[PDB]
Amino acid sequence: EFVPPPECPVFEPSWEEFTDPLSFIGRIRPLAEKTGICKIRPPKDWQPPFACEVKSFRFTPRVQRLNELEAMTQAVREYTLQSFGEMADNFKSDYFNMPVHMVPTELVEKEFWRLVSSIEEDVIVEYGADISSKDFGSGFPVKDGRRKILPEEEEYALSGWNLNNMPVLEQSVLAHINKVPWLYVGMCFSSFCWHIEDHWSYSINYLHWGEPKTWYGVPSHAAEQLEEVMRELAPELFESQPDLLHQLVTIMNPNVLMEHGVPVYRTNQCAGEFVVTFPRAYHSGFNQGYNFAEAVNFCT
Ligand SMILES: O=C(Cc1ccc(Cl)cc1)Nc1cnccc1C(=O)O
Ligand SMILES: [Mn+2]
Repeated sequence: EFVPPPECPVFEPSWEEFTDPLSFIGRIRPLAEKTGICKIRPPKDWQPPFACEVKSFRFTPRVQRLNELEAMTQAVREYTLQSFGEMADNFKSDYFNMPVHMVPTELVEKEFWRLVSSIEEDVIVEYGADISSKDFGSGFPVKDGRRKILPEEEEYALSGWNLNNMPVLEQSVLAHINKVPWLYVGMCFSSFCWHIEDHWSYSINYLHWGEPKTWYGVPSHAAEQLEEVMRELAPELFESQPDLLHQLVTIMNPNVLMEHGVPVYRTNQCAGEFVVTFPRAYHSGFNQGYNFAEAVNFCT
């Protein structure tokens, strides 16, 4: 069965270290760049409110067939946050015959990877992925006037760890001659396959609420090693595809990469925790259950 990769670094900055995100990320870089991904737990008393327009939040999530690649050899339906959560919890509790909170993270992980390569069982899930923060607002409070902000929430609207306040403009000559966070509503086994960011950007990811998001990361020094294993083992029909298209179907069990000598690290990102991905650090992951994440690419 699946062997969990080693854990990536977790940082628990003090209030002093927590003052500036770019400064803190710059300081942890000698360790974190060697693991590709890292997790950051804010101080216990840092608790932003959840600020999306819940009454009107509606979406049609994409359908994900876990074993679609293995198989080489359902209409979109609309939910609210509440109705998606009812569906997601019923799915997971039915699947494991247990209350959702009682399912060990290790068992979801082992079952996910078994299903990805199974030919006898076809499991299909749904992912509310790539929902713009413009549609119903960010999960963080923002001082744009669309939604009321209480006085005790203003510090979160102004915080450098609010994803809407991260720097996003890349330096370039074209910038002289001449982006908002995205949201992800997860359910058990919804997933994202191996990729890096456009422009080799950093990314930062915050889990507002719900069950954990499980991540795998590869440090940038091993990016070419990973791409070589993909070439060798990915289906030939997709082998000639440009990376921007191949990344839509680059699903690969971390143990396969590990057997080929690619360093892989894992983490369970829990509610209230951040994950940072370093430049050119391949990453992939899946959701343990019903949850809500926000992510943005930022530059240093
Ligand atoms: O990219 C996606 C969404 C997605 C896009 C296309 C397909 Cl085919 C599947 C999934 N998500 C992520 C990308 N990076 C970090 C984290 C995530 C996340 O889901 O938490
Ligand atoms: Mn990404």
